Amino acid sequence: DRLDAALRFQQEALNLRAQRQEILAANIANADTPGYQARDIDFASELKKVMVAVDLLYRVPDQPSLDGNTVDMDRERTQFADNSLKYQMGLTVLGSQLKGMMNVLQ
Amino acid sequence: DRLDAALRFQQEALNLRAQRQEILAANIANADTPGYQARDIDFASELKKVMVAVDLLYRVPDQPSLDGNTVDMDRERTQFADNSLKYQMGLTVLGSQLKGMMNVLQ
Amino acid sequence: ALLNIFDIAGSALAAQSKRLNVAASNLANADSVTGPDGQPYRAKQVVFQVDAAATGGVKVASV
Amino acid sequence: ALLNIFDIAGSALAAQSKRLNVAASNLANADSVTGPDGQPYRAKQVVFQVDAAATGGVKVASVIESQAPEKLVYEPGNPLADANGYVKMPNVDVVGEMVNTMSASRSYQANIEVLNTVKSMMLKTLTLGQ
Amino acid sequence: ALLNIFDIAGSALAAQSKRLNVAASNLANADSVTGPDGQPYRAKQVVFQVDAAATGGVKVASVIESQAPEKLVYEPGNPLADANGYVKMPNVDVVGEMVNTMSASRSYQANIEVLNTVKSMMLKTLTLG
Amino acid sequence: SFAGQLHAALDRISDRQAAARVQAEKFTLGEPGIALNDVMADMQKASVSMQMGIQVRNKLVAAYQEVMSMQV
Amino acid sequence: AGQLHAALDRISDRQAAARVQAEKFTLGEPGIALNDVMADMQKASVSMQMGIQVRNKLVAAYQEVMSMQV
Amino acid sequence: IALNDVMADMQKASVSMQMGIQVRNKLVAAYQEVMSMQ
Amino acid sequence: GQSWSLSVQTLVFITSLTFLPAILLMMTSFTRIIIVFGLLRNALGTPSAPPNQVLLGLALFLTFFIMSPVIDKIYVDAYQPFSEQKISMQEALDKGAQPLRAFMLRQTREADLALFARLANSGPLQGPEAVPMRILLPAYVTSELKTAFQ
Amino acid sequence: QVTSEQWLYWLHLYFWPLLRVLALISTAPILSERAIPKRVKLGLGIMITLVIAPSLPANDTPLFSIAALWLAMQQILIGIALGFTM
Amino acid sequence: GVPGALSNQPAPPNEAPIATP
Amino acid sequence: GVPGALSNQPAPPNEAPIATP
Repeated sequence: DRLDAALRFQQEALNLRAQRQEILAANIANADTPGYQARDIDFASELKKVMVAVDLLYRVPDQPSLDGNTVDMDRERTQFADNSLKYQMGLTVLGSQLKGMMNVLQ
Repeated sequence: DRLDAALRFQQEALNLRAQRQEILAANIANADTPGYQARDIDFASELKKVMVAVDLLYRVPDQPSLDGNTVDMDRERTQFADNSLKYQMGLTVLGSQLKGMMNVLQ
Repeated sequence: ALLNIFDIAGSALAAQSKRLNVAASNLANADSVTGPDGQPYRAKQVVFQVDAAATGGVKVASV
Repeated sequence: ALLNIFDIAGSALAAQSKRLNVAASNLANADSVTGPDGQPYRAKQVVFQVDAAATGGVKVASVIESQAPEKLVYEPGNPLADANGYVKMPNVDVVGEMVNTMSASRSYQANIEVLNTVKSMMLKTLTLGQ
Repeated sequence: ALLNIFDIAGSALAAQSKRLNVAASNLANADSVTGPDGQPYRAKQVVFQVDAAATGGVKVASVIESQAPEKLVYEPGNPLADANGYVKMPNVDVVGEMVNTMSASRSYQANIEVLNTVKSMMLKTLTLG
Repeated sequence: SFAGQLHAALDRISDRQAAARVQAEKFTLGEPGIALNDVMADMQKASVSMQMGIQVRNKLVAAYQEVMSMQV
Repeated sequence: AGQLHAALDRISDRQAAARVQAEKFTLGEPGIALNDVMADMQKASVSMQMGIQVRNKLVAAYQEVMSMQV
Repeated sequence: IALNDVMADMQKASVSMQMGIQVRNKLVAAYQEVMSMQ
Repeated sequence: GQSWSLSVQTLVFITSLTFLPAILLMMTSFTRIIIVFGLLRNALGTPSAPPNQVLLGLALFLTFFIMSPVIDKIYVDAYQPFSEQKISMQEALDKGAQPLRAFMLRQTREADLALFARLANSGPLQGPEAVPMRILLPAYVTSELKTAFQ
Repeated sequence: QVTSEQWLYWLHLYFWPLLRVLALISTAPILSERAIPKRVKLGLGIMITLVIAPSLPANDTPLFSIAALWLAMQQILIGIALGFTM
Repeated sequence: GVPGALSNQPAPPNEAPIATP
Repeated sequence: GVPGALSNQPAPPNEAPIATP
């Protein structure tokens, strides 16, 4: 109802951030397997579609390698840090909103 | 007794988490004893049996070792971290449930 | 969907440790004239695989 | 956005890695000859450009072959020898490549330090949202 | 009213963030050359002004190119070489940029601490009764 | 329709609490597909709903006592 | 005596605007510097706290004035 | 305007309301007692 | 149009629930029944022969039995859009108050309405239409007091 | 906007005539007897406020101790005088 | 297009021919 | 089975024969 609608967007953003974190962890753990393609999701489109399984698409390779692997460590690390910080921010926003909703009852 | 059972589910979950933590600590401490066999328990089936005197299973080895020691390090360290996190999660769930039960009587 | 991170990272750690062990074994036996049976030593190496139940951690298939 | 700092640093790291890879490839091919299809090997460099989104990150548009003349070495016994009996050895400046590697490493370390500091600042930022 | 401290600190945070961004961009493009349309990159600095509306916070008036001498490297073997075979290199001081980064980080942390303190004091005023 | 509405409200509150409990129980046994953040958010929402319910109960009972303690 | 209605509508609009800005920032499009959103969130929280304190004070006053004994 | 000022104004209004209500209640109780007594 | 958020919705709802006892019962529904019961008790010649608790309980039961049609109509016109979140409170309050005012207008009296209109300098008109809250409530109160005494 | 409506000023203009009207109700128990519940008797003052609490021509300075004692003593007399004569 | 962006299709597999076919 | 899993009976002893008989 109203209570669920007030928090649906933040909850879905948190869930999508967690899923993207898992994708980044997987494609940074597979950094040595030849023939493995980097994976990630389009966060904005995914969030808009879910607010209106999970769609994922390959990443554009940076430099060629003979074995076939196409994962770039620095790019993955930057994406990991960004997603972690945004997940933390979403958690903080959700916690503050819930604290205010609780406080309004006194 | 209804309160007993309702909190008993989580209390038994926490107790089994503590037992598994103790076993993990034991096989960390004895990590360099030759002729040692890694030991662990199956949390889900153990909890089901307790809800409806604890048996332990030998962990499957991953690499051979001449001195007869089969307790790995990385796998059990990840298991230790996961068990600690789940123990904390169970603790906070039980605390939230108890506080919610208590504040009604105010 | 956040407890699989531990599994993925643990699988990666185990695979890397196995690869390191294989490399150390090769370096140690770089100049082994023969083994127990009599056949000459032959270099060994691991073969990774994608541990997807879809992507997940890395997994060593065999040596 | 206070978050384009990560994008700028990541672009800088990627560019430095590309330049280091090019330098390493040139060092590996310093004394090579007769690559695929017989054409002599030629050294390559990279060109850095800024992304005018003002201030922006760095990118590498394309790798450009060196226009410095190849070394012509007299050796008629090689089928690559022309009518003058000359073979085309690649132009590789060993000192230049060493300096390029040093510069790439230093820039990479500076950028990683900047990332560390900004990550600490951003982690401390969220404490006021409660 | 103690509420204008939020505006002052927000302006300070914005100014420090912009200064940090400019310094980071300079560090990233320190070795860059031949910017778009051929003009070499030039080091940029910010300017801090007081947003008086007596005393008040700090805003950024604009961004100005530094007038330090522009470096030259002798490399005729390059299409960008001038009539004398000099490629233009931006005048970026790495030590200066790093010091600017550190100072900006410290000031940002100090201002957010000020914001938290004022928030606590205002909540106390709310719960005075 | 007053007692029916009150029973419907209690039914919704109890159903939300039961959903949170069963989701947590499913998570703690190792069933995949359940997210820790999701279960925590659901539990917090259930707690907020219970707090709103107890506040309403307190207000209603206070009003009842005030209106039926007077002398006619 | 609709001034309290106007004030509560204004504070609700302020906090709704803060929520909208936070959603826009989480959408992943550059318009927010991660500082304006937090400052607006803090201001909205403070305004809501002031409103609930005013409500408590006013209801206490109403209770006292109703508790008279003519 | 200032938050401390508005809080002080609210406190002043509450205190004055309490004073007036108490004085009126005391006076009306005294009058009622006088009426009840012969 | 637009509407305010869940927090302030809950706040105003709880404040209204706090104000509920007096505003909906004392001055709107059954102030006459308790008065007439007290008159009967005094006519019986024995003070407090029936317990005050039982008198209040009977009065409340009869009040809800009488107001059940009107209360049902109010419940419909309020909850039916609001439960599914189709309208906003800024009009929901008016939509829920209109039937109550229409019901109360019959119980009010023309003379009381005219006197209060003279007091509050409001437009009399030949045809009554949307009597303001400042005038309608006191007229209902005094008319109920008069009929209770009668 | 975080602002005030001068609650102190409203206190002595929005509720000052209430004491006079309530005094007459207490001074007229024949027109309003103990048969009428005390709870409604308490509400008898506040129901007429909706017509008398808002802007009225009679307004003056706030009251405390010295000012309150004289005004209250004088104002109750009007309520006492009207009630008993009826 | 630009490296590091998002694409819907994989890149063709890489190869390093020692000698041209 | 897979390394790191759980099984009912323990692992067999490990030996390093210098020369196979």
